[PDB]
Amino acid sequence: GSMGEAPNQALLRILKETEFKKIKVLGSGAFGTVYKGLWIPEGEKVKIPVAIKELREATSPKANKEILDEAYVMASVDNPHVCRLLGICLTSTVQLITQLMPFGCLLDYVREHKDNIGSQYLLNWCVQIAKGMNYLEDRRLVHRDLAARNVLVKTPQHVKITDFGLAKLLGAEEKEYHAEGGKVPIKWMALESILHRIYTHQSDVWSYGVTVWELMTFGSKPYDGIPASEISSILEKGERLPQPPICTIDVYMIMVKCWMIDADSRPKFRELIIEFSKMARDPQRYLVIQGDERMHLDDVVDADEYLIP
Ligand SMILES: COCC[C@H]1CNC(=O)c2c1[nH]c(-c1ccncc1F)c2Nc1cccc(Cl)c1OC
Ligand SMILES: [Cl-]
Repeated sequence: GSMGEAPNQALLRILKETEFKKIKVLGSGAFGTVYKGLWIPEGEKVKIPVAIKELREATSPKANKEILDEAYVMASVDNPHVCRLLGICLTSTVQLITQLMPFGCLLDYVREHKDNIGSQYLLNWCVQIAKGMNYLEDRRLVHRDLAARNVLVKTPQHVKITDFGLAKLLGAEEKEYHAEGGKVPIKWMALESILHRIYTHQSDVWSYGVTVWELMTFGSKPYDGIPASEISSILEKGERLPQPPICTIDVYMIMVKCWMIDADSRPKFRELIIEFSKMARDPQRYLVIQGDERMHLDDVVDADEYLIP
């Protein structure tokens, strides 16, 4: 239509290599390498636990291009349920720096605490992920990699969406991103994304549906044992992930609506906030979980208390 673009006045913060003490590697995979460490901003009397991400690519130019694309997207994002970029470090391979999420990724968390996770926790996570995704939709950001492995656990009551490696900014009243044939996790992708490389907020809703399924199955692998090359044909025949045992029809119906062929028929993130919030008020009416009732979960400053103008 006629709507233009406003200036992006986000501040990119450059942090000195020498203000960081890497304690340990947290993990390595397709995301690159993530380290744990401690940030001590020279001027203040403050110590801030951080995570540090480097990419692992064929050459340094490619790695630096892709990591600065991810810094660009994240610099502009400020929500309690989305990872906040604290800054970058201009080592040879550029690094991103964020607040340390000490419990790690929600996929491993639910697998590790499977016998201790009640309905209140599971519905509250679904609410928080939908809030984060609704925020990204309002910023015209399509994440394109929403999965339980890309949700981090600050505390059992507080999760954040991470990994902006595939994220794209839509122009004002632009509806779609058309991709150019890089690797994309097929078992979390909308059917139009597999067939036509079209990505929308409504394709992120499909991924949200698979993420909820991963949580409600305590971290099962979707389409377990099925090769990626068969998923397209399975979806086109009308097959979907099965109803998790703990799920009432109310919860499974939400997941199924996320996996409808008509992208505009799928729920909006703003509707998923309302639905999961309603269910979180009476959690044992919506999820039927064995032993639900009887299971619990220096100058060091939390980065959410260290605010940068
Ligand atoms: C070892 O983690 C495996 C999942 C991996 C998958 N993909 C990620 O992107 C990521 C992962 N862990 C963490 C992470 C964060 C905060 N605390 C702990 C952690 F592990 C991630 N974010 C991250 C890390 C460092 C800097 C920035 Cl700007 C980050 O946000 C994009
Ligand atoms: Cl994967």
